[PDB]
Amino acid sequence: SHMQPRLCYLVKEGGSYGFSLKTVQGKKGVYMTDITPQGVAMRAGVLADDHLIEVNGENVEDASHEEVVEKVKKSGSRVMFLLVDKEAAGGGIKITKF
Amino acid sequence: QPRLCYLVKGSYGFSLKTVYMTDITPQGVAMRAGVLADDHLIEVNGENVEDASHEEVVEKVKKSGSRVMFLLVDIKITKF
Amino acid sequence: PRLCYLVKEGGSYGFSLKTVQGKKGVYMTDITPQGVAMRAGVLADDHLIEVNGENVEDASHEEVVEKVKKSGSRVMFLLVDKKITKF
Repeated sequence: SHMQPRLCYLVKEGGSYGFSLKTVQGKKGVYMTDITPQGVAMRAGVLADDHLIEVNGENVEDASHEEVVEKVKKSGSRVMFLLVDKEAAGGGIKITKF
Repeated sequence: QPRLCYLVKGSYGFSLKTVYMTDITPQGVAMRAGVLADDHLIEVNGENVEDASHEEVVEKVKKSGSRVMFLLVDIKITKF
Repeated sequence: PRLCYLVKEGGSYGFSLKTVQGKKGVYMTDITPQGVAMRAGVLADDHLIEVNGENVEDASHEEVVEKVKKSGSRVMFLLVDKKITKF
């Protein structure tokens, strides 16, 4: 659930990075999904429903699905992501103990 | 196994539930089109709706108006 | 709908209140195992409808916190627990 993002460096192997990018209804930017077991992404620390903040140092928080795909395709055989998890990417939560 | 159902309305006598059939009104058009409770919608008017949302499938049915066909059985994603 | 009458044990009721950005309502969370709230039948993600007979459906996190604080060592909740289109 952390407010400490992950830096994940992926090198393509066997023709695939082992992730898919999706959009989510009424949410900005793009998200990881379909993290293949033992694939490059899972091995690099990528998590399902991670939210992409940066691709190779470039902010993608406000980018379209297509923009991010292009950015990742332009990267070729290696790519770096700055990622925050599903819980960080959700709406803020206030909790008071009683 | 899949059935083709062609419904002519001014109501159809079924409800969509999340997509699935439900509220099949006794002796109505959907019931007598062959529609059964909890049918899974595979297609509407030839278009697959297996991965469709509730809203998407609702608008597709409203869009064909007074007549509709279902194939029944009793978001962007890019892969890298 | 459950009506729950809670009495503090060791200075705690064994629940926390939660609100989420984008979501209307105040909710129960963090129900301490075998605490007061758990023993009164309170459930995680219960939506608060009333506190001591005042509706709090439109109320802020902080309004509801104060309302619970103000009844002291006992408090009552009205609670409810956490698509079809016709053609």
